[PDB]
Amino acid sequence: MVGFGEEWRGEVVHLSWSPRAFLLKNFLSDEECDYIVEKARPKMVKTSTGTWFAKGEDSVISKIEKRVAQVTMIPLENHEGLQVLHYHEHGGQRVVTMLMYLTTVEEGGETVLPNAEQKVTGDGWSECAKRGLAVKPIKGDALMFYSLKPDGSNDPASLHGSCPTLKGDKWSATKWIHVAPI
Ligand SMILES: [Cl-]
Repeated sequence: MVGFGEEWRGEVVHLSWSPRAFLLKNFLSDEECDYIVEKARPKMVKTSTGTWFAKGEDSVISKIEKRVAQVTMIPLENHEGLQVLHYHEHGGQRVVTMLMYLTTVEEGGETVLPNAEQKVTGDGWSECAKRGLAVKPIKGDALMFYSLKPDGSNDPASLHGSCPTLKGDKWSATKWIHVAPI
């Protein structure tokens, strides 16, 4: 799994400069989300359950991993494997997080960034979500953000957590990528 591997094409929404963050709409197909859930399901171990796929371990996931390299412009040598969660030498510093929603969550369950410069307000945001910048889980969407400033210093605005789900069932996959080859 090196370099960059027909490209992905969807909608990009800029969310913030602190942390620098983008929403990628329909980054995963519905078919890809359902695959990842079912492939992960029998591996899930204990809140949330989870499992880990090594970079390049799975053929369908590997296609997606290439897509992440392409959109981030960072070669696959720098990437970790894939963490899947269900809610109920090393490459140097981590620089970018990609969080992919495998299911749509009707109410609550937002990713929240409480130290972001923005807070969400009003209709359709849970009370937890209103503590910072938040993103609704929609199947196929991906939240991309940088944990370092351009000069390589820490961006504390990139701290994130999961709001409790009030209506629905939240599955997510998280890809971390480093400044250098692992
Ligand atoms: Cl989350």
